[PDB]
Amino acid sequence: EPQVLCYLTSWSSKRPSAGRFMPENVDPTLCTHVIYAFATLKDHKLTEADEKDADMYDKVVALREKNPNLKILLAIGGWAFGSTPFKELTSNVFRMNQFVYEAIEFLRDYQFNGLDVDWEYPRGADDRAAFVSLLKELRLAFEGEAKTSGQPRLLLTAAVPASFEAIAAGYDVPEISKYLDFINVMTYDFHGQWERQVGHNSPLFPLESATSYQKKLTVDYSAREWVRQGAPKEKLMIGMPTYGRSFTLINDTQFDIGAPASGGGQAGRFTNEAGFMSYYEICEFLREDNTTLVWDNEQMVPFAYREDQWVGFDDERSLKTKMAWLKEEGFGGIMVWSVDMDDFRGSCGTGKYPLITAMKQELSGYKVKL
Ligand SMILES: CC(=O)N[C@@H]1[C@@H](O)[C@H](O[C@@H]2O[C@H](CO)[C@@H](O[C@@H]3O[C@H](CO)[C@@H](O)[C@H](O)[C@H]3NC(C)=O)[C@H](O)[C@H]2NC(C)=O)[C@@H](CO)O[C@H]1O
Ligand SMILES: *[C@@H]1O[C@H](CO)[C@@H](O)[C@H](O)[C@H]1NC(C)=O
Ligand SMILES: *[C@@H]1O[C@H](CO)[C@@H](O)[C@H](O)[C@H]1NC(C)=O
Repeated sequence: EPQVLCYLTSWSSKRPSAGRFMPENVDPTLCTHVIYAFATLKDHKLTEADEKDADMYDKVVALREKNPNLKILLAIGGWAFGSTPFKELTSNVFRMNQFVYEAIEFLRDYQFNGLDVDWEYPRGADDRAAFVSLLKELRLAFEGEAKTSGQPRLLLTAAVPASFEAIAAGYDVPEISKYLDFINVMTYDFHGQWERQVGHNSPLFPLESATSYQKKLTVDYSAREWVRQGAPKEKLMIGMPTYGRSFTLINDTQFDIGAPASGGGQAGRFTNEAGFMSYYEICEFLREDNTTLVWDNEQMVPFAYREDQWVGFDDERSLKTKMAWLKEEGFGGIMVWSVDMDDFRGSCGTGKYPLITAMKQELSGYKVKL
């Protein structure tokens, strides 16, 4: 019963040419869940982020028409949304409750199967209580609307950080575990353009030369920290990135992990954002000349460089390494960010969706059990 929850970003539809991804481009046998990102809050009511999104919701739903057991969720929050929107929504019980009863109306109207909360991030005691308070009302009201209607309950999931620091600052793990259906651990962005050193986006294990703090910034330690803090293993969906984090090298000579960088590398031609790159953009970069491909046998992930350009990413191999690890640890499934940044056009040379397909064939036959 391993679950595969795939985030679909709404702004990928605004990509230039080949890059452009519509809910039509989703393979409905790929994932078990499709999470649309993101909605927004307007006057503390779950609402559309643009009037162009309303029809988008309709087409990400009715993917069920090609796979009737596929679940379609709406995600709110995100890295850009911030905290302040949730801090406010969460200051009076009437504001909260009303958001809940009406989000239910909003979701049931679009035929959504549930809601994903991506508050990034709660910090501090009062924030912790609010996050529990919110997920509690949502879950308990979903359980109630299941009673009072004649329908199967709406799902409640949440995206949560990987950092052991972030876990402690804003997450009552035993409590949110009780009310959440799935716990989507964002096990990526360990390193990026916000640093002046070259580091990998999502390393499974650490370098043996790493400090004891750096040894905690891995997929392995973060997932096991959540377990350590009381997260049930069958609810833990470990995040798998279909993107890499790119760097501009201060020096073309130093390309090893830890090499100085001045910032993010050249933006991808489609994603239009430095320091990051989609997988179909990675393959492009790999087919350049004098582009070197390295495999980190300690961290069990690849990275590539050309001239001053450095990128660390996940391929078919590293992700399969991660599925082997995930099954040995006994986690309930995976979470993907994002489906629209995997090679959905099979232009890397491999098949369509090489990354998510690689993880899927490796999770085949697997049953969650302790
Ligand atoms: C569950 C999860 O992964 N959540 C986090 C994500 O929110 C985050 O993805 C980043 O999301 C922001 C929005 O929060 C993206 O900004 C968008 O950037 C595009 C192009 O860069 C820009 O046109 C848009 O204005 C903006 N979106 C909107 C509509 O606001 C950002 O690019 C996303 N990054 C990636 C890699 O997809 C990622 C990682 O930052 O994962 C979690 O952090
Ligand atoms: C790049 O690094 C090497 C050492 O690895 C150093 O000797 C060289 O001077 C650096 N490049 C420049 C332009 O300084
Ligand atoms: C890049 O330069 C190195 C020599 O430093 C060479 O080994 C390699 O073949 C070149 N090209 C590629 C595609 O790796």
